[PDB]
Amino acid sequence: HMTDLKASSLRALKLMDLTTLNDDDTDEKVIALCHQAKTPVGNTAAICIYPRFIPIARKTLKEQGTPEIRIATVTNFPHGNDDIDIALAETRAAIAYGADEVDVVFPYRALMAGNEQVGFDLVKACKEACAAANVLLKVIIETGELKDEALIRKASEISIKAGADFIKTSTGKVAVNATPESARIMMEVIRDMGVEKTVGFLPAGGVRTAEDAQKYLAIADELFGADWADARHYRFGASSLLASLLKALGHG
Repeated sequence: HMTDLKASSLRALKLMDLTTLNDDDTDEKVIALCHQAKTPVGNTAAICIYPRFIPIARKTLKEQGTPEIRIATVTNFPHGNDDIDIALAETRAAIAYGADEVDVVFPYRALMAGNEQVGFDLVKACKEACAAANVLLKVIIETGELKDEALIRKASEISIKAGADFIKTSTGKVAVNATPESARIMMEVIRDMGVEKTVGFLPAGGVRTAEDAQKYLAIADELFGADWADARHYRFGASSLLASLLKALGHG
């Protein structure tokens, strides 16, 4: 019996960036994550791990026969500092480790203090390294710290102009992360700039239940139609969502 929640949940699974970003992470925990990404109904789109775990994750994904699960990682993370040289070095290392995708934190505090240029320059530098390596760049703007709609829009706009391939709400590491309103605002920037073809969206942080995921896909489908949200244009950034999706699908 198909239901809206089952349909949304299978979509969300296939769009997931299945994440572990903890101080106490180890190889064993990343190997387990890789195995969790290969589910009875399909694979997640990606995993998201700290850069040092990329080589062991690649090996694990290959040995279980799922080399098409992408490996994402994070840089300038979680603080979003405004030192471009550091963010770039971290991005270059992520590429060297073997990342398929890099999620860089935008220097949101600098923007809040009136500096629009440093976020442009930081994202552009990281984009140039990634592009040269055929690596996608996601930019985390930290909506829960920016707070104000105008600042969410501005950070989104700057990031897109600088070359972001995705805009991502949050690190998951601050008190407020993805919200439906924040998602709507960011997707409206994509719409307003006419960059639906080249920029994707990622709600991240605190997305824990199948009903939560459903709320975000509903906004995407309203704004861009139900075919837009494929893996190049949409992901769920989540550490603690998959079990709920599988339960909604009857693997729970």
